[PDB]
Amino acid sequence: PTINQLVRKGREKVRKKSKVPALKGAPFRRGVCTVVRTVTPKKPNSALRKVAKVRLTSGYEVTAYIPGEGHNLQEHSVVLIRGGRVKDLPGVRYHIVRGVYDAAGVKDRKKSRSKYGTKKPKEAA
Amino acid sequence: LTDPIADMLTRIRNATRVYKESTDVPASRFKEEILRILAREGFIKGYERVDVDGKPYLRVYLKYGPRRQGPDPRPEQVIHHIRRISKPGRRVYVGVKEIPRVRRGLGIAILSTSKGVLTDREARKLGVGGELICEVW
RNA sequence: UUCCCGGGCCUUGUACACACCGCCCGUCACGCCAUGGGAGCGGGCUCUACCCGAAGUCGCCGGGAGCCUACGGGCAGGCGCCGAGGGUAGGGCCCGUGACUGGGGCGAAGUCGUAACAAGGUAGCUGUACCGGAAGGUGCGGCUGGA
RNA sequence: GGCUAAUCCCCCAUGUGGACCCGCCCCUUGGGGUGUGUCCAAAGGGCUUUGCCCGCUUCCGGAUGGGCCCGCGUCCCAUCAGCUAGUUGGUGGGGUAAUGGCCCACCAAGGCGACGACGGGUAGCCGGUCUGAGAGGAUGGCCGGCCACAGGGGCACUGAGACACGGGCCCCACUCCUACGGGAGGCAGCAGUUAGGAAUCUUCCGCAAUGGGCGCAAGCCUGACGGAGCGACGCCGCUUGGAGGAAGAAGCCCUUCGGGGUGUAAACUCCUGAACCCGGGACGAAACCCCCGACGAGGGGACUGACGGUACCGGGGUAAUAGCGCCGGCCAACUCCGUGCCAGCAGCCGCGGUAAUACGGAGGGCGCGAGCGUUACCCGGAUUCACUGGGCGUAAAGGGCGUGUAGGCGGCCUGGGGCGUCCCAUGUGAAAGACCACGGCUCAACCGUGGGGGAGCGUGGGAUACGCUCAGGCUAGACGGUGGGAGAGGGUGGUGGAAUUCCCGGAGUAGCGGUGAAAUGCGCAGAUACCGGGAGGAACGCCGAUGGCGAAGGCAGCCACCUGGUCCACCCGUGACGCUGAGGCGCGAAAGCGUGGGGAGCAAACCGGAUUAGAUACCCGGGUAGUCCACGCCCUAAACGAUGCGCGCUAGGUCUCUGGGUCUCCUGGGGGCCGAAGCUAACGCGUUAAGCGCGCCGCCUGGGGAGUACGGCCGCAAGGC
Ligand SMILES: [Mg+2]
Ligand SMILES: [Mg+2]
Ligand SMILES: [Mg+2]
Ligand SMILES: [Mg+2]
Ligand SMILES: [Mg+2]
Ligand SMILES: [Mg+2]
Ligand SMILES: [Mg+2]
Ligand SMILES: [Mg+2]
Ligand SMILES: [Mg+2]
Ligand SMILES: [Mg+2]
Ligand SMILES: [Mg+2]
Ligand SMILES: [Mg+2]
Ligand SMILES: [Mg+2]
Ligand SMILES: [Mg+2]
Ligand SMILES: [Mg+2]
Ligand SMILES: [Mg+2]
Ligand SMILES: [Mg+2]
Ligand SMILES: [Mg+2]
Ligand SMILES: [Mg+2]
Ligand SMILES: [Mg+2]
Ligand SMILES: [Mg+2]
Ligand SMILES: [Mg+2]
Ligand SMILES: [Mg+2]
Ligand SMILES: [Mg+2]
Ligand SMILES: [Mg+2]
Ligand SMILES: [Mg+2]
Ligand SMILES: [Mg+2]
Ligand SMILES: [Mg+2]
Ligand SMILES: [Mg+2]
Ligand SMILES: [Mg+2]
Ligand SMILES: [Mg+2]
Ligand SMILES: [Mg+2]
Ligand SMILES: [Mg+2]
Ligand SMILES: [Mg+2]
Ligand SMILES: [Mg+2]
Ligand SMILES: [Mg+2]
Ligand SMILES: [Mg+2]
Ligand SMILES: [Mg+2]
Ligand SMILES: [Mg+2]
Ligand SMILES: [Mg+2]
Ligand SMILES: [Mg+2]
Ligand SMILES: [Mg+2]
Ligand SMILES: [Mg+2]
Ligand SMILES: [Mg+2]
Ligand SMILES: [Mg+2]
Ligand SMILES: [Mg+2]
Ligand SMILES: [Mg+2]
Ligand SMILES: [Mg+2]
Ligand SMILES: [Mg+2]
Ligand SMILES: [Mg+2]
Ligand SMILES: [Mg+2]
Ligand SMILES: [Mg+2]
Ligand SMILES: [Mg+2]
Ligand SMILES: [Mg+2]
Ligand SMILES: [Mg+2]
Repeated sequence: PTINQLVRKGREKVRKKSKVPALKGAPFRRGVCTVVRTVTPKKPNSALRKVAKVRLTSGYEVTAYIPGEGHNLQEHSVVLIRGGRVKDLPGVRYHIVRGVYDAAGVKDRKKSRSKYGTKKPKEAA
Repeated sequence: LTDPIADMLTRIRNATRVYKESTDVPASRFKEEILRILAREGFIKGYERVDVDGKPYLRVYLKYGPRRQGPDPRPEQVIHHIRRISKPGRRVYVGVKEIPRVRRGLGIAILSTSKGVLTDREARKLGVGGELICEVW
């Protein structure tokens, strides 16, 4: 443009969109589940990913992913919502924290167990 | 014409890109001071007042480098680059603390002060500054 | 050497490159997601007009009715305007929701057809109008993103 | 109802002085002085007393704090374009410490707004903080300054100051006490409870220091403050040992089983010595107090700690917590086993469907370390909002074209102002934060001291090169004058022929049209083909093209009228009159719409007949709107050179259109090709730039959803922006 067009109009700032509508910037949202089921991903993959549709305290009712191998989640489980999407699962934009409320950690996991929420074992060590 | 100084410097640029002996810019007092600075620093071979069809022009005699060897035998420019800063649509005015370094002192920023039309070092030594017309290197 | 099959060289075109046994378009069928319209339903914000209108400043009265420490004055009290707010009536804006309905996107490999990409077998595209399950077809005019 | 005292109230007196009206003088918007008239003061208390101290009243001046006003700056939505009833200005009053339309009467009709009014949404603001090379972007938590609130809302009183957290009155909502009729309350103070939420603490100690209030002082009050307690919440510092130690124990992992790794790692030997035990034990604290001295200056003496027996010092003295992320590329770290598009991993690319360095474990390695990862938000990378620092022929993007308002920009010479601009001085720019230097806590974090400037704004002085203004002059820009030129430029009226169809007349036969081939269809009711005449409508062959005109759409027989644009020569006149252009306005192919007219040929829709598996198509025969005209709409496009306009510069060769000339040739405008330098990612552009520069406008910020929805405007509608 010209200099006069920058005086009359100026530049337009970015004004991005938050990918996580978790009510005004909360890193974690407590929620009670409604429906716990398994879904199917997009074509490039094929599995049975474990999910849960969670009615949480912001009035929203979203679906979240259940990480790890095995879970103890049911129709009336109180979970915590973490954030971050799953790419192969449309509609899933959230994760369930394990080791909190009613979502226990992955049993017998030892390498990466802070994430997935498992205590330190002690095999006489 | 809108800015006659940008016309003069662009005509000098197009003369340098085709290796012409001399060209004709229209005559002005401020243009004559700019050509005085370009002759004092050694970017041109000087100017003279001429009259083309009874109308005053200026013979800017160009300066170039030695005729190089190897492929593309065009000599290196004296005026590698020339560009007006204080545009008639966007005026630039600087103080004495705001005069730029120009290619680590190798170039020049011709700028207009209250004490006449000066260079970057002459505006720092006298300590005046003003409208920063163009840069030449 | 026109024809059908395979082949070699040059050139042209391509939206093909698992390389035409390529690619690709649209309707219809099922599921899910977000969304428009929608007889209306519920809520929030705000504007205008009027009625009622507490406390309280201010302005009169302070008299057939009171009290006073200095009275042709004061206090109490009474009347009036404004008055928070409540009510009534009509507007404006926004949000959720609504039988049904339009189209959008993603899915499992579904049904029907061949639109476009090579002169894609009617050159293609576009504006407009009409018509047809559907891509689309045709009429007028325009472009080379073809000869 | 009745006494009663004051630093409580009232009255009288004097008046330094002050207030008020009038007049005058200086100044000059309510400042100061002066003369008459009037009004306005007071309070006592304590000693070591007829001497001080604390107080009182009036006024002037100083200091501090505050009220009010003004210049400039301060988020998003233009899908919010018109707003304004005390609204804008004046006059006279009320009120205030005080201007003010702050409020009330009367008069006038003004005031604001594209330089973004009004409206809608959001937000306390700043010094600062985070990021960033900078420019910028984001933010306002702790600390400091200003504002505004004290459950919502309204209101006044006391008072120098409040429209007042812990003061008052009223209404609504809530809690509690009620003998039911009427009363108390306001944690957004310090702790603490409940609800919400991912999440935020102690119902601690002390007035010892600083500070605040009262008091002559002693002294009293202070959840301000000084501290302690809790939470790895952040930062900084320290510890879980150090030195030796086998050609290298065991376990475990890999193995081309010979071996390699964990690995000086361990066990083991010496040594220092966290935590613990004992003893001592503060800095922060010196005044206010008292004495001498005139309770002045100056000298001397005495009391007072919460933190806290804490930091710290001395001696003794124990081998004493390690965990977390990762190991396919970005990106540092590789093997084995289990699994086999399952389980699963994931920030992108993407891995896993039998030999996976990507899934799970183990060994080992890498990165940090009392931390490590994850999530949420901000900046960066992002030069993907480009001032620095981007683009628009084909990727995103030149408005369909012109006229033109505001605005932006603007030729040459010489003077005046000195507004922008520059220089100097001065004031401000608080403190704290940041930078540098030196120190206090044993370092650091933290803190203190000193220095140094930023930016902006007020004031004074100086300069005129450039931008601005005023004035004088100049002609290269622009326009005009004279004399000519070419052209399908536009509108109106008229007119010529070729050809098609139809009607009439002659003559004439068994077929004509049509296709790839056929068929529908037309034809002995006398067709096609032939001639003659008549009617009607539309488009103008040859000239005629790589041509011309126009701003674009577009414009083609000829003649006449009306009319615009444009080019050349003469260099005659005005003399900077110029360029662009947000809106507005006008033009705007074709299709379509309304009213009327016309309709020969063509030809959407429609009907047949073929092809085809099917044909709503391609092919053929018919055929209605439309195509034609007048007027009024519609405003779209591959409206394309997918290239906005104006100006200046930068090799040429060649074809052609149109003027002039001193006609081998030169010069001006215009239409094409090839190509210097140069540009582009390439194709390509190349003085008819997509090159080099300036001025201005329009437009773009991944694809789809989508030129869709809602809103607004226009249209009869289709629909358009
Ligand atoms: Mg051969
Ligand atoms: Mg094929
Ligand atoms: Mg729907
Ligand atoms: Mg709806
Ligand atoms: Mg509705
Ligand atoms: Mg109802
Ligand atoms: Mg098929
Ligand atoms: Mg096809
Ligand atoms: Mg075709
Ligand atoms: Mg086709
Ligand atoms: Mg058709
Ligand atoms: Mg056509
Ligand atoms: Mg006196
Ligand atoms: Mg008196
Ligand atoms: Mg707020
Ligand atoms: Mg940057
Ligand atoms: Mg409260
Ligand atoms: Mg108070
Ligand atoms: Mg309180
Ligand atoms: Mg809770
Ligand atoms: Mg104290
Ligand atoms: Mg004190
Ligand atoms: Mg050791
Ligand atoms: Mg060894
Ligand atoms: Mg071993
Ligand atoms: Mg002490
Ligand atoms: Mg590596
Ligand atoms: Mg990985
Ligand atoms: Mg692994
Ligand atoms: Mg540390
Ligand atoms: Mg940036
Ligand atoms: Mg970013
Ligand atoms: Mg720029
Ligand atoms: Mg770009
Ligand atoms: Mg494009
Ligand atoms: Mg154009
Ligand atoms: Mg114009
Ligand atoms: Mg100028
Ligand atoms: Mg000035
Ligand atoms: Mg400062
Ligand atoms: Mg002049
Ligand atoms: Mg002349
Ligand atoms: Mg039109
Ligand atoms: Mg038409
Ligand atoms: Mg019509
Ligand atoms: Mg009629
Ligand atoms: Mg026909
Ligand atoms: Mg077929
Ligand atoms: Mg059949
Ligand atoms: Mg036909
Ligand atoms: Mg074209
Ligand atoms: Mg030419
Ligand atoms: Mg070319
Ligand atoms: Mg998009
Ligand atoms: Mg459209």
